[PDB]
Amino acid sequence: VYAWNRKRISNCVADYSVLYNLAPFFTFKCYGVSPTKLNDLCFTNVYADS
Amino acid sequence: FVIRGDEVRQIAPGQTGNIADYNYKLPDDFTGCVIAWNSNKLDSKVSGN
Repeated sequence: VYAWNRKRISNCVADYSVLYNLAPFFTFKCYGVSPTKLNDLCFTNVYADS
Repeated sequence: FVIRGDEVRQIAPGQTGNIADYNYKLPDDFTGCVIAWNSNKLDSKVSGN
């Protein structure tokens, strides 16, 4: 938390339904969008963090 | 059904995962409950696949 990892990614066709087989207890609390609906919307820019 | 893991907890209207998709699914009303318990020492099978 002292030094974030913010990677402003570029254009791609990354399918958000890839981490569905991640480690157990993978919570998805989308406050504004829907988890299963992240397969048809075209977002402008994604700001990842870590 | 004998589904196991955190996919038991993910059983809900929507929230498509990796197991709950092609194992069991209800219409978008869910007019009922869902009972589940830890059957660790009950159905412990090594080669019961």
